[PDB]
Amino acid sequence: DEPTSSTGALTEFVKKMRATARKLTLPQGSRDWNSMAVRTRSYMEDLHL
Amino acid sequence: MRITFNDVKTSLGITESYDIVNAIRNSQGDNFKSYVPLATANNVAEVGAGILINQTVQNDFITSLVDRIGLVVIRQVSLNNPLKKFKKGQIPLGRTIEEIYTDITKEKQYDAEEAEQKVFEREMPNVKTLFHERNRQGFYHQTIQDDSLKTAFVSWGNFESFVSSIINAIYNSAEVDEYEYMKLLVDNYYSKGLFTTVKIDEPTSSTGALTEFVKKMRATARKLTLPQGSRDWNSMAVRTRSYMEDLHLIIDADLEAELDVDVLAKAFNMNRTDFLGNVTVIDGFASTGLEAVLVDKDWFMVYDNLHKMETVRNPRGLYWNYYYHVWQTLSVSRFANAVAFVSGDVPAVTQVIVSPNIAAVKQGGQQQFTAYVRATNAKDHKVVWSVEGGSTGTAITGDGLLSVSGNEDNQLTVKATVDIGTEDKPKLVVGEAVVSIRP
Repeated sequence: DEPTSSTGALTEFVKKMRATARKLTLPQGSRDWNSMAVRTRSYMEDLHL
Repeated sequence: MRITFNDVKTSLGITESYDIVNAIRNSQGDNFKSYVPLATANNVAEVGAGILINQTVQNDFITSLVDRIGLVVIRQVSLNNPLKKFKKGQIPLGRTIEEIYTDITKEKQYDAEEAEQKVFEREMPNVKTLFHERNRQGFYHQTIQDDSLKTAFVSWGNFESFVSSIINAIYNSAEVDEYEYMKLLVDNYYSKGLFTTVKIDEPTSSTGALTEFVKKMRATARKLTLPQGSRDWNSMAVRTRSYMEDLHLIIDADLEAELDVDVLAKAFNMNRTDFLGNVTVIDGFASTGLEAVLVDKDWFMVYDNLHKMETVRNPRGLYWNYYYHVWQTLSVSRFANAVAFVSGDVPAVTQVIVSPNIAAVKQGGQQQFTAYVRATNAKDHKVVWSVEGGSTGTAITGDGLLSVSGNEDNQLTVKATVDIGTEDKPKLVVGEAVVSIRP
């Protein structure tokens, strides 16, 4: 919604970012995070925000 | 020689909000009932405040005798300025100091066809120079009459202490004036809109208080520290960067107290929310809205030329004269980042900067000008270009292209104007540049 609107919004943004980062590097991979829809996997040390 | 004073009242220059004696006497059952049992309260009220210009008083027992002085105490103070760390070395010879900066260029795309007849064309480098001059020359003069002063004391220790008090006071005055001049530098810099102003009194959250100002300061410090630099934090609008170790934050006592009470108290890990620069504390600023000033180590350009003392003696009048001469140059650099954190009401646009301040063109040449508007709000303002040279045939285009008529001879002034007020009541901020004619 708005990270600067309230402290709850910042916490929700942090929650969403952490969840997305955790599910990006799942060992089985996923095809929900790229424009080519290919089953691929990322690594925690190769993720830049 | 006999100086005397008559009928001097105990209450000389006091304006009482209320009469303590009357308040004690009346108002039964009030908070003043505690002083009712005190029998000798009127004398305490009359005398305890202090007496200026005393007179000889006879004791009550024998009228002939006179009450004498019981104790004599001498008060002495020592003062120094906390901004002395911001000075540089001394320059013994010369008066003017030059400062030169070179900005960056602009990119052009690759065009082989266009590159046929532009091999030997010129692209003037962007350079900017500014000058500082000596502007402070003062002296402090004090006289001492030992023989005429000997009659006011009965002990050599007190006499010598009082004598040395004047010598101490001379240097105390020197330090105080130096601190006041250094503060005046910042005040004058703010008075001309040369600071990059940041408002810290507009939280965007439902509960944005107690953190908005510190968030703004941390964000501004990081933006200054950013490696790629920016043109938005200096009054010369040149692309430059600063460093975290060279950032000094002059803070107000009220704002430091606010920080310590609010942020640093009810928050663990104070290293994650403390200030980022080197904090220096002063007793507030003379400006209405000024709260904090973030500058670079190179912002200050204070130098000292002379610091000396000379004494002379008048033997006919039997006294000594001391002169303390201080010569200094006080200046600031426009090429360094300078942010002013302000918590009041400020104008929408504080200044307009024309990139080439000084130019020299021929009678048939053309010049390009760039206008940078320093605005305190997200609103975008439009500049209006004008030329006040006078000669016909000279006009400036809306984008900032100035053309010179074939036959003319006079200095030209180029103005970029921004209107921030309402209708039928103009409020104009004007940035000016000067142009000379080569032939």
